[PDB]
Amino acid sequence: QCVKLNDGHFMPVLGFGTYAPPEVPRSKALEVTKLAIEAGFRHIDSAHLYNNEEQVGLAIRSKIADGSVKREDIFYTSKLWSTFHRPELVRPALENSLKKAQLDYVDLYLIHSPMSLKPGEELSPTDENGKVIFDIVDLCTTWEAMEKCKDAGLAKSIGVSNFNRRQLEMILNKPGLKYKPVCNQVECHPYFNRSKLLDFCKSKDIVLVAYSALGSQRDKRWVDPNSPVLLEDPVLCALAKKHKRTPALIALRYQLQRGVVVLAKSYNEQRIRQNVQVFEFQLTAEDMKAIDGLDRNLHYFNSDSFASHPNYPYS
Ligand SMILES: NC(=O)c1ccc[n+]([C@@H]2O[C@H](COP(=O)([O-])OP(=O)(O)OC[C@H]3O[C@@H](n4cnc5c(N)ncnc54)[C@H](OP(=O)(O)O)[C@@H]3O)[C@@H](O)[C@H]2O)c1
Ligand SMILES: CCOc1ccc2c(c1)C[C@@H](C(=O)N(Cc1cc(C(=O)O)c(C)o1)Cc1cc(C(=O)O)c(C)o1)CO2
Repeated sequence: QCVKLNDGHFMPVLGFGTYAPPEVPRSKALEVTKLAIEAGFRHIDSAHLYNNEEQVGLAIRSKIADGSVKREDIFYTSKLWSTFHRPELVRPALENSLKKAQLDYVDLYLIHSPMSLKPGEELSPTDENGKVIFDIVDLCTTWEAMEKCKDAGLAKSIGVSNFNRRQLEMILNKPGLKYKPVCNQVECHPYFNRSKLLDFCKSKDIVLVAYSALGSQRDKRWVDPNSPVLLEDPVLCALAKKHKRTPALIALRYQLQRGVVVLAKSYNEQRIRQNVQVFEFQLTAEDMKAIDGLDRNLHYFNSDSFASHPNYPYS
């Protein structure tokens, strides 16, 4: 199934997450994106940050060439990295992502994060103290540049990521706004279910897209190792045993039933294929309330550096 976006385009409600940490060779992104398409994924989530748009694009082209899909069957998302928020940098960044992926357009272009960073070639510009260097940019002007990308046909839809309510409001209340964001891609799972943000987005016809919906990759660079492991949650495990599914499938289906579009990363062929079985079963209303009770305001991504950013969304 798809959801209709507020610009009239459609987005598949299950997306494939493509990030893998730099210790994973890029050949793997090419391989698993092909497997995801083979399994039935049609929404593919990538980004300049991920250093994989070339491989993801090669996988899409290879599946088009063997007649598995057509380009119009694939919903490809890329994201503007935070060193490219200054408005004159936005369209060149998108064109660069398109050249690397060898695509004519993206289905969805997002502002990856509101936390602007010093412009330059470094993804993570850092000073002599090791501190990543922030930049100050009016994100309304970034948004104006995103809108020009949509008008040029390089992005079919535009949206944001990691925005809070106040940041969304800043865009929605912008004078002369042309296009609302179609979505806000945010961390969302049973330990951080974003019910308030979800209700706000629903009222504005903005789709919430959940990342780390399976509890994140627990990268030691971003995730406290003492944080509870989502997929070992005793409630999720009990519902998995009742439904003869897995905890991951319960976590994904939870999002689908509350009107959230859900991403799932896996670089494992069998788990990739497993995740598409989220469409095969339903949670009861009692099950959904049980999962609603798991919320702990737990954001897996927690960097203290970034907690000092003026646009940090969890302040
Ligand atoms: N906008 C942003 O700032 C942002 C931030 C984070 C993520 N994202 C996007 O969201 C994608 C998903 O989020 P994420 O990377 O944090 O990971 P995730 O989807 O929460 O998955 C976490 C881990 O779950 C495991 N997994 C997948 N299916 C499983 C299954 N059926 N059973 C058991 N374990 C399973 C995967 O390991 P295996 O690979 O070993 O299967 C994966 O490493 C990301 O790849 C990215 O595209 C965006
Ligand atoms: C690893 C590359 O090196 C860098 C270097 C600088 C840098 C980032 C990554 C990412 C930025 C960012 O915004 N994230 C982190 C993120 C997103 C994804 C993805 O898969 O999309 C991954 C792998 O990491 C989201 C976020 C974190 C927090 C927090 O609280 O820490 C909040 C509120 O949002 C910050 O700047």
